[PDB]
Amino acid sequence: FRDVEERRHSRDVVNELPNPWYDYVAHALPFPDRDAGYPDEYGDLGQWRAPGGPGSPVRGPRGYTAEWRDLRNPMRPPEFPTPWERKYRQ
Amino acid sequence: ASLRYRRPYWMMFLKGVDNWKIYTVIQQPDHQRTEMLYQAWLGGLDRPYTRPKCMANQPLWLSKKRHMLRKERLDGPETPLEKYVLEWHKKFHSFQGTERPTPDDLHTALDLVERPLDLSYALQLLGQCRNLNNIRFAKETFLVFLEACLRVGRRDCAEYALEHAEPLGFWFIDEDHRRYLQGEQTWYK
Amino acid sequence: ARAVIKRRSPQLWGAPGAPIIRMRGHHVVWKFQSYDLVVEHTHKRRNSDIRLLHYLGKHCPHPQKSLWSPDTPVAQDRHLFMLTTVDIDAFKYWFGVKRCRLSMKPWALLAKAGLLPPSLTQNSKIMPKPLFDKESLMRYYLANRKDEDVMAREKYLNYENSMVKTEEERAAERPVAPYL
Amino acid sequence: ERGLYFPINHRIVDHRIAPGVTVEETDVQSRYRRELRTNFATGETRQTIAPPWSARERPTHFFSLRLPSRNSVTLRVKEMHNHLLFSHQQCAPMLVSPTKLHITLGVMTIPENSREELVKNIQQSMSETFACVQPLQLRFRGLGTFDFGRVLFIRVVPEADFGRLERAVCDIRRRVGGVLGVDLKGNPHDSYVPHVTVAKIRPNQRQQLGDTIPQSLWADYQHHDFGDVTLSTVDLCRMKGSPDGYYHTEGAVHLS
Amino acid sequence: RQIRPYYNLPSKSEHGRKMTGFLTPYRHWMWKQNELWRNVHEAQFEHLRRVYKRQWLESFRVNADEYIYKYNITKAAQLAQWECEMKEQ
Amino acid sequence: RADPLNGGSSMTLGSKGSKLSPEPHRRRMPWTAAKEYVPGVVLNARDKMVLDGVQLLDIESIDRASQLDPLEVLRAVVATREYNISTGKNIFQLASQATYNGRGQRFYRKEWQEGTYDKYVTLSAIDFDRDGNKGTAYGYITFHGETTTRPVQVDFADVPGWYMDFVEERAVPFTGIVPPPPSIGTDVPVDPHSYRLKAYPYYDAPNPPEFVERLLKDRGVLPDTP
Amino acid sequence: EWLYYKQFKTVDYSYRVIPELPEKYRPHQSGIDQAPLPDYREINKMPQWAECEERRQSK
Amino acid sequence: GHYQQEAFEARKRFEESTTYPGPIRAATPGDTRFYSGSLESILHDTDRHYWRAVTDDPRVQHLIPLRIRFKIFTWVTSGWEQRMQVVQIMAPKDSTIAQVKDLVIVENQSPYLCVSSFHLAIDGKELDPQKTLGEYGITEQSQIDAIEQNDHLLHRDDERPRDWTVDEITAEDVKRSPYKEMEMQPLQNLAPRYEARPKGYFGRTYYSGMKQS
Amino acid sequence: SRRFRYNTKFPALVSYNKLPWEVVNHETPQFHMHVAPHYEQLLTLAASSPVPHIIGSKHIDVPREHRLRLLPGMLYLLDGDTLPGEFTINRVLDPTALQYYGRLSSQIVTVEAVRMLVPDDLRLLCNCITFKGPLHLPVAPYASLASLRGASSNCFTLYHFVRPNRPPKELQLEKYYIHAPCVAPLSEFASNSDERGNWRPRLQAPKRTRRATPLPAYRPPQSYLMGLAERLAVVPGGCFGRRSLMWGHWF
RNA sequence: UAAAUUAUGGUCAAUUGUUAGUAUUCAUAUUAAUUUUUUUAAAUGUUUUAUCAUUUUAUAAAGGUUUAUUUUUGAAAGAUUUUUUGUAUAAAAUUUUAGGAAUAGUUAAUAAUAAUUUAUAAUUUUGAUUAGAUUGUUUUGUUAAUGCUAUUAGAUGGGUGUGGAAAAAUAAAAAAAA
Ligand SMILES: [Mg+2]
Ligand SMILES: [Mg+2]
Ligand SMILES: [Mg+2]
Ligand SMILES: [Mg+2]
Ligand SMILES: [Mg+2]
Ligand SMILES: [Mg+2]
Repeated sequence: FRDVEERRHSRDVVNELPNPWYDYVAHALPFPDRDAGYPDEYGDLGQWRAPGGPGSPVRGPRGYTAEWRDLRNPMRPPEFPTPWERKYRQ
Repeated sequence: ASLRYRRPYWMMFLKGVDNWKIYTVIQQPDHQRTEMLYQAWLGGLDRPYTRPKCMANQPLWLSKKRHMLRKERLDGPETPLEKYVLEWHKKFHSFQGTERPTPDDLHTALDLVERPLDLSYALQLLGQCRNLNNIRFAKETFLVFLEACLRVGRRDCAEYALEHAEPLGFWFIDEDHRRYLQGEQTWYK
Repeated sequence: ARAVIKRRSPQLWGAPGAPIIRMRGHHVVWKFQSYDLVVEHTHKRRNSDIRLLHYLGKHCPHPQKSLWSPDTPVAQDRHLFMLTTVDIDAFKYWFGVKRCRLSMKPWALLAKAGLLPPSLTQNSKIMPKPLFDKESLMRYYLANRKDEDVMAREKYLNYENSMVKTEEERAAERPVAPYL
Repeated sequence: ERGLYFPINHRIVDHRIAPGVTVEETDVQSRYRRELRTNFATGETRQTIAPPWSARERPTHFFSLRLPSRNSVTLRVKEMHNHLLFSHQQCAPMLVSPTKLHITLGVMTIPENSREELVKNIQQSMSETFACVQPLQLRFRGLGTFDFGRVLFIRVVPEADFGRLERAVCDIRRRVGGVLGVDLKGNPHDSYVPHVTVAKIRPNQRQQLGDTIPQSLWADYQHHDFGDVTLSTVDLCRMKGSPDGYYHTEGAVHLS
Repeated sequence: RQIRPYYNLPSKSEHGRKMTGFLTPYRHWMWKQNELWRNVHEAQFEHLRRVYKRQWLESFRVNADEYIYKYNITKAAQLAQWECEMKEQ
Repeated sequence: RADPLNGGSSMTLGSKGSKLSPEPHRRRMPWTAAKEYVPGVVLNARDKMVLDGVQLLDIESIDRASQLDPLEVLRAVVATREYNISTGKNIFQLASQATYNGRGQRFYRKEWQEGTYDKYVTLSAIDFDRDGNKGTAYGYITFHGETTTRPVQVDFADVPGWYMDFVEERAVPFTGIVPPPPSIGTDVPVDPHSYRLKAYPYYDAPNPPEFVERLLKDRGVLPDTP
Repeated sequence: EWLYYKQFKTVDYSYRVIPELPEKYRPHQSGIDQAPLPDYREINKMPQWAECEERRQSK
Repeated sequence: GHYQQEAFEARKRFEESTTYPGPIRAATPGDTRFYSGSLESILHDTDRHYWRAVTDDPRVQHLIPLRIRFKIFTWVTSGWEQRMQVVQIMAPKDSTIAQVKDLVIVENQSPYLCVSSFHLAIDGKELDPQKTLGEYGITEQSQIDAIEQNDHLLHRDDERPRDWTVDEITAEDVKRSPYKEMEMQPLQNLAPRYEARPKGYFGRTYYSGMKQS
Repeated sequence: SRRFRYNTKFPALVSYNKLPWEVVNHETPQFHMHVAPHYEQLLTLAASSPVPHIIGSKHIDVPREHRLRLLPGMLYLLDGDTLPGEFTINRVLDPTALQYYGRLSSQIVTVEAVRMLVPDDLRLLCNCITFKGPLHLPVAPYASLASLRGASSNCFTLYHFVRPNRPPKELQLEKYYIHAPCVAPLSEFASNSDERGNWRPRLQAPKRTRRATPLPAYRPPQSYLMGLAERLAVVPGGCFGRRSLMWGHWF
């Protein structure tokens, strides 16, 4: 039965098409990948707050550095003269 | 459907014992004096008595002493045969016996027949040596049985033994002994 | 192992037994009736929640008209709809890793979804059950049997590890000059 | 009926037996609370333990705090002796003579060839260590055992000038054994347990006396208080019982 | 249940059940046939069992690892921030 | 646990089997081990309609008024022997009749010799208890030309399903020692003409045609008219 | 089957055999006294066939 | 096995070390009596109730936990059983087998064990009461049995106790021995209340190492 | 089922559910049941390679004192028939007990006699098994049994000392299961044999004009059967094999 | 101790009684409920097996508990053979009564001890123990709202101690080895 089926299975062309349900497990983990709308440390609802704020986990931190070089005085003409509209650069 | 969870553990694989729930409640005082009276009713003892703690059966020793205090029947033995029959029942029917009869003791027992009563006895013992105890006979067995059929002058039983010798299990019958009950002479001497 | 068996709701093998995937709902007037795919133990208590491993989904056994989609002249799509929410990761976990059991009606659902081949209990009573004999089967098998290693490699990729390392990613991951 | 159904003190699993055994095969009984009985109860003490090679050789010289005349210690130990001998006179060979009482600050093995260089050097470094330390008033109460109940001694309680002692000791320890390689029976980075040895069982004795001092003798004195004593004098000594009625002394330092 | 037909070996007893399961060689053969069929089913079935097991294990490998990536970066960030606050302290 | 049916495959409860393993499933109940059993009810069940029109006496009824004609006693005995073989023959009923209590003879139960099943017992020794028809029976199992290394108590010796055949060749006196018969693969060089293997580990029998008829005439493939 | 088992007080209809416990479960409390001691000479009187066969044995 | 000789070898080669400072007891902790869980678990002396990832210096064991096995007759309510009961002492390393017997005699709490004189034996061979554990190579892994006076008489029906199932217990012996303490005549709370195993537990043949059918 | 971790349930002193300790009784047949299949293995070993304490001469002699710290466990083979000093002699004529020596007697040396010996104090034992004739096994020259006259005066004996009523462990037979080859079938091709030139190889399989004679047609059994042996977990014969392969049971 | 913008962002808090000098949450209001109405339940025979037995089938009877209720895999899941592992029974917090007094097989150390081991013991006014009432720590109603006001039910000692676990004596609506 197995072999017959493999045969007529591989014979049809509408197989060889990935089936999202059959092929994998999207997310194995018990906890969600990103924050969805659950109440905050103040007890306020998901709709009442946006993630990425002051409650979010902290991001943390002689001569000259490599950040000194790239920088340039606006008095001197820059690298390739991209035609900025004057109004925008104002 | 096992009684595992209905009765005490020790009652597992309990078969053939009458109304086993009895032996569950025997500890309670009333059931217990009921048992005292029961044992006394069974007799064989000097004292008030009760079967031990979790035991459903009676003890081996007690039923043995019941069996050996129980008076045998036949209190009048006359022929040597009846003596030997009572001895036969003493040895080989003794409670929980290991030992088993030998064809030679059946010879010895079949040689004492006189009256037809005794023939009935020895034939019942023979019935016991075939059916009950499963013992193979010898050649001379049917010789002995034949001459003992002849002593009391009943030859019906001989030919009845001949027409079917397989159920009684005589595996060898000398053909001349067949002739004797089948219509031909020259048997003895 | 109960002295007096609870007679009406028997089960195999004591409590709580295997994890099993059941379909269940409180009983009501047929018009509103819904079911729940639930992973739970074999022996339930008064309330189904005491032993509940996971909640696999709602299933509504009322063919529905699709008013969500714009009314479509395609023939097929205007058949009525049957709506079911499967949680497929807890399914593949419980069934795959934890080795679940299955009642039959959930099986039929999960078959319509392409998670499982159709059940044992779905019978077109048109065909009979097949016959069998060892030497005809044997002739067919001698005719077609694949090579040993091809098959071993199949069993490898299906059961054991799938994602493997082709030459290029090895060559891409091995350390360069200052530590090479 | 007079207490808990299963007394909590009786609940014991032995994991040094085996996974399947005690369920099925056999049951193992023991009196398990002799083994559990702790370091406070037995009177044991964990002394700096020697490395094997050092464990082989006898000690020769030791550091000692010398006890002055008119101690509280010597007096009360004498009373203790009297009481002990009246109870059991089998102690008589165990007991140390009240004349030989001293505090042991550390023990050491000196080879006999380099002997003079080492006593000179030691004495010098020792004098340098204790130059700044003024006299020490220490407290003695409680008893304890070394060497599996063979050595019975009086503890030095860390309630007093003891703190200074520990620094002081830990200095000579890092000089004597650290600087000029000398065999201190332990590691020079570890501190010795200071003690007053009261009763003792030597290797020769062990046949007539027994393998351990029976705890029935010193049980009642186990926590007894021997009092405070101030000590100005440090010695480095070679072990001889004969010469002065006291240990033969190869060096001294005065704390003042 | 286990089906006990009428042509199974009847037991004559008043002390117990009326019919013992014991089989006419026919019934036995029949049973073997039906069983074979069902075997054909469970083959695919538990095959799919171990397929989903590896699926889930693999997806766990990938996602859990990504989680360790992100999480460790977080944890390092916090630790940096803390020891900074202690320099400031 | 140890040895499942079709590996673990759980798709049904019956999919496992009627037992999960040969071994006892609870360690506290040993006798639950998988044996080969025999229908004790039917195969004891001795016929009391052979005992009709008989007048059996009893063991402890010895009385003079009690017992009966020697002819009566004889036909009674015959009806009792007829009572005991009324289903089949117990081993101790076969062995008491053979010379030397049938030591060395090959005792096969009926079903062991039919179908692809081939098995018997080479009897090592026997104990008769005071009662015959009961007892203990030791021996060597031989299964498809393969033989046991040491003797074993022969199981279900007391159930009357047993046949054997007396050969003088195999008989051993009580003096000597019953040898275990040769396992045909090892001690005797295998030969096709003397012994051919009925069935081997991967083999099974072809379909008998009338079973097939019955099953199709059942499932309704081949029609059947009243 | 079921009708046979029904006569038992089994609470769950379990195909187990469970007896009762009557008030008098044993002979002595049901009034019955022992068993009558058999007269031995009475049952040692030879039977009819035996005497008749003495009659054809002496002829 | 592997572990035994691996560790023995390690000890032996650690003692032959010329240069070692010795351990620092500040870095070598003892064990705790304080840990989660209700039960008090006794472990090996090289093991601890916390997680210690570093392997400690091999030490010689100065108290060896010997096990000594006895035969006992348990009342199982269908009759007597013969099963095994261990006593476990802590015997000082250099101790004499005489002294080991003495330890054993002091450490058993069962009234049914030490009644008469007994000899310690390994694999059937008796040991000298005179000599040390050192000579007989007794490692705590060793199997040590204990043989009583009457133990070779047990194959009879005399020395082996008589169960009220098959034997008379008389007014003679109701006032003596395990028979007395047992209270054969059933009480309301049912007496000492021993363990029971039924007759058909092992089948018709009793428990064996060899499969008898 | 697996054995559980520890017993916290019942008091230890009372010990509760315990598999009975198996003891070997020398009065009964069961004794031999244990000891016999060992002996055969032992003798087999002796037929191939040397083992030190197996062959010895002139019995053994020890004091009354050291009797039990030396003897128990001892197993050795002597040439003649002489029964040990100070042992009451018991003949084993009971058939059941004898029965277990069947394999050893047919496929190794034939057993002439078995003897159970008990001493004056009754606390020792000796199992004494006298074989008649040469082995039905081949014996190698460098083997232990090659030092004996009774093999290769045709009677010789095996002596086994033991304590009574002990578990079937401390009779020491399991140290003997070392397996050495019988070199008899290859002795033919050694440089030593002169029949090595009468040997001829089959390198190629011979050309086959036939097929195997088809087995007798299958008769389906007529009686009542206990059901699938698969589903009942019965090994194929109730004898040996895996429960997954149902070969040779009724079908 | 300075303002702020690259401009409405991060998603709705919103209160409705016709009274009677004045002081004080108090009759008649709405919402929620009981008064209030047969459209969601249901009937008995659990079941195999090797036969007088043995395998499978573990939390709805009542009693009134406020410092109170806590636990394993040895069963099944479960995959190949045999050994094979360790993890558990313990705690912390929340605890009612208008007018308030002592409680008790009793604490801690010893230990597989002690119906008479040792001790200056334990619980209580920071509210105990008895006694009353009462089914404990995601469930309701009212409300703009810190509140007020509900929440069922379910673990009731031991006495041959079976069983992995006592949850084991009608009262299912859990397919229980084809
Ligand atoms: Mg309730
Ligand atoms: Mg109250
Ligand atoms: Mg609390
Ligand atoms: Mg608590
Ligand atoms: Mg399992
Ligand atoms: Mg009760």
